[PDB]
Amino acid sequence: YTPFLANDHQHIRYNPLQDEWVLVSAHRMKRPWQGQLLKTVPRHDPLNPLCPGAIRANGEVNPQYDSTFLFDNDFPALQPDAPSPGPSDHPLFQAKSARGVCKVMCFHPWSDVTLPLMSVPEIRAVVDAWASVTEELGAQYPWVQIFENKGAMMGCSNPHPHCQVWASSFLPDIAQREERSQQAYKSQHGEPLLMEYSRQELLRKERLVLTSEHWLVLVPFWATWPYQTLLLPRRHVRRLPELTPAERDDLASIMKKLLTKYDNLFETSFPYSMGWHGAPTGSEAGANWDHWQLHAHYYPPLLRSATVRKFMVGYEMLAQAQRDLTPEQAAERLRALPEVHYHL
Amino acid sequence: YTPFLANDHQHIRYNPLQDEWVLVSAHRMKRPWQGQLLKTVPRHDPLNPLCPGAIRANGEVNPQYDSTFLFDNDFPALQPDAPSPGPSDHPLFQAKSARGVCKVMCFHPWSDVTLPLMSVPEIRAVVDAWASVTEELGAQYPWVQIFENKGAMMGCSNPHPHCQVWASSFLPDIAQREERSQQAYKSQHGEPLLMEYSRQELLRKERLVLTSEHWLVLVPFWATWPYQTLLLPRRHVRRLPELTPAERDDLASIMKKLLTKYDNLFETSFPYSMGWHGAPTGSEAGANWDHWQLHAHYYPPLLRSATVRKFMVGYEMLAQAQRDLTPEQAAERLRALPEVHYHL
Ligand SMILES: *P(=O)(O)OC[C@H]1O[C@@H](N2CCC(=O)NC2=O)[C@H](O)[C@@H]1O
Ligand SMILES: *P(=O)(O)OC[C@H]1O[C@@H](N2CCC(=O)NC2=O)[C@H](O)[C@@H]1O
Ligand SMILES: [Zn+2]
Ligand SMILES: [Zn+2]
Repeated sequence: YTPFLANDHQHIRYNPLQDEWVLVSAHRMKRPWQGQLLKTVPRHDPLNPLCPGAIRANGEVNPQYDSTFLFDNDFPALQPDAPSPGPSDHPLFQAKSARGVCKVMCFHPWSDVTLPLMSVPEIRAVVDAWASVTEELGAQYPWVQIFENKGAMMGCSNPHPHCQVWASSFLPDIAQREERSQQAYKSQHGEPLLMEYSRQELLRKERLVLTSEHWLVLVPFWATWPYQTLLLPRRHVRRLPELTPAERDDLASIMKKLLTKYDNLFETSFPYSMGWHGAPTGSEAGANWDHWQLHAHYYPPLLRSATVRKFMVGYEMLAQAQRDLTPEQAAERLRALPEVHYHL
Repeated sequence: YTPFLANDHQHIRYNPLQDEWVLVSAHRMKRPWQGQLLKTVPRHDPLNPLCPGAIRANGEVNPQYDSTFLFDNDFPALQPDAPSPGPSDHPLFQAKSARGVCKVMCFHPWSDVTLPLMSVPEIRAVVDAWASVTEELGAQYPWVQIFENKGAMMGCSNPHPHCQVWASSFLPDIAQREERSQQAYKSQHGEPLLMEYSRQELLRKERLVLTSEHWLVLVPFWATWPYQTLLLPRRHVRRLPELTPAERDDLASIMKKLLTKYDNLFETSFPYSMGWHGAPTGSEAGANWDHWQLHAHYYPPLLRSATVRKFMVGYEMLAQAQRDLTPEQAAERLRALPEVHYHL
């Protein structure tokens, strides 16, 4: 193999998983006309409705929980209402009925911890809870979407460590795109798309970030956010509950290392959105889904410092995604960072 | 016809132009844990490289221009380099060579004006310049993308009134999606997609914002940003240079009214990204493009006030777009706003 060189002022790269192209402008500079107060988080606040013992907006009191805690969102985007007909059927005005369940999942009872500061056993409890909620809601819904939205820069105003889980009657757009691409690849090549992608990136080396006995982390060839990563198991695994105890402990360990590297990059608590994608569940869960491979995406906004971010606007809203930093530059910088968390 | 009622806690709506679905959660509330210095802009600053008479980063001096001014971006995402082979051809590592031209276009020589504060003749000069650059760059490139990125909230640090123009050797992803959908609709129905959409929204009324002799503005059925609009001509028109003098004056007038309504909504200078989509140009410009209809999109982030915005993150990055405010609520509020600009 040969490295992918930065020998042009612009080229385009393909995302085969979601079927889109990215414009890459290597070595492009910036000369902005003008440039672009963190109060300490108490360990317990009785007025924070994610804390043990606190009152929520529906009037219920949280228990004195030990590790994770799951509850129904009091302001939910989806609710388990009775089936009903589709409210509109004209070619240009198409609408369908929908239903679902939205949960909040606290990671830990203390508000002043984040995942990279938690111990490996504390993170294993999070992994076990992710598997449990996927089993439970997947019995009734074809798509269960676990996601974490971390930091004020992502619009998250409550600093307590947590994620959300939205299960839906419909397969969302991105899940449909990943179903189509993975199915077509397996029919043509006889192997799952992301198993072959893992094999090739291990041989090419230059986009790897971390490797462990059971997992790897890399910056995808087609990444759109500056320090975006992809996390996936080395074994062929369709859904999160299939992970063995050893695979779950190793996932907790490699997540701790990745998220500590992310905090060390600009010596700040690193914001992002992330989530998990696995084979659809629901009434067709027993069908053939061998084309699927479980994986997680991380989409972080920071670009050059704790204050200098990427804005996905303008040409990226009217035409297609664009980046300056190459994926090979990003991965090189991430590999070099220590796994010991910085201290002020 | 009958209004589209807000009678459920959730449903999904289809975008037939870009082929995607949106989750709509009518009447959903928010209870955030915590909540979410504008210096005066001088009319002329010799150190602002968009002003008449100022020195730019390449050392050249801007002329004393009268209305619009066009120049090559000194930090360009695309450059007109010599054709070259594609740097990679494996199924999972696909890349193609690319080339193009990036311009900056100042709207006016004074830095302390924005479009809604400009006169109708001043805005007509902008329309004429948009037509001219589309003709000129479309002779060599199949896609010319005009876009305006307005406001610090969109990452624009230079407050001088301006847009950008990026012409590319490739057809970008969104243009390919709109080519596919418009072509399929015309083959099946015998009329252009957006001409039929205009006809139906004029009959249904409830998503209209402004109507004039030659144009209309509406909130699309499938809109994703809170006060998103679509602007298009009433006549079937494939590309911007085809607009007649009367159509160009009327475009200047209706843009002034829309952007003044937008500023009046939260009594602030309203941020957004916008741009124009028309039939592809370049070497195939003479082929049959009757399925196309010229149009512009506006994508603004503000939701409830000058400080409270929508974040397209989390579930929207991992699954699909989601909104609380309905398109019918948004359009109703926009219709009621005065066309006289507010004053502090
Ligand atoms: P993260 O910030 O991603 O999610 C926290 C969620 O908690 C919901 N809340 C807040 C307050 C309350 O009393 N009940 C509740 O469910 C909030 O809407 C966020 O989605
Ligand atoms: P808007 O803020 O959308 O675009 C302004 C563009 O101007 C470019 N500049 C800035 C300074 C300079 O000396 N030359 C130049 O081309 C800047 O990169 C923005 O894209
Ligand atoms: Zn995925
Ligand atoms: Zn369009």
